[PDB]
Amino acid sequence: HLNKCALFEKPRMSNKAFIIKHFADKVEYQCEGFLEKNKDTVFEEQIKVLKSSKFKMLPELFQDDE
Amino acid sequence: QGGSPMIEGVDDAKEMAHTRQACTLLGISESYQMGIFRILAGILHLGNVGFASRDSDSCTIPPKHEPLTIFCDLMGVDYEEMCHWLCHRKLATATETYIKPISKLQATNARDALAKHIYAKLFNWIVDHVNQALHSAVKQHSFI
Repeated sequence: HLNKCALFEKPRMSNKAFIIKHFADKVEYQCEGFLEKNKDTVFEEQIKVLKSSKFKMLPELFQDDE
Repeated sequence: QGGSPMIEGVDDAKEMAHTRQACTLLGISESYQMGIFRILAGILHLGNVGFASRDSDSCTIPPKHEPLTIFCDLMGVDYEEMCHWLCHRKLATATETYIKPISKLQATNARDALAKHIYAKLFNWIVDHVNQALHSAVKQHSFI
């Protein structure tokens, strides 16, 4: 960011947060949950194993139609 | 977790009455509802799984863990395979694929992610069934 625009603000007191300015309102977001929610650890091999689960509808739930 | 399981002025049994009535009206048979309830019960029972960590990197679910057995029975799936894959993970490198046990906290996070993904898939499946119920063979000139 490097203070490119007033839309982004740097909170001095906390280095684990960032203040984003919107035309509607400016609000500060905490950084703790962003990485935790964004990253979901799923393996393709685990996807295959779950497809191999004995539930007769579970592969149907995991089925992709394309 | 919330500490307030009941909602003031809200009866859950009548809400099941409305839910079943609506699903039957839109064409969903009671078998699909019963399977959804089985999945919900399985997720609820899986939420009670306790993990014994051998060390930081490796952990194994305690043997003959009743919550996991009940989860597998409600899912109609094998117990040992689910136990192995909830205590270990398959890591595929650039040339080799091996099996390595997971961290206990990471095991709990993976179980939570599995429950969330199953719930989301069930929700999407219900949505798709509602769609096919609501889909019109006649072409839509427009829509709102």
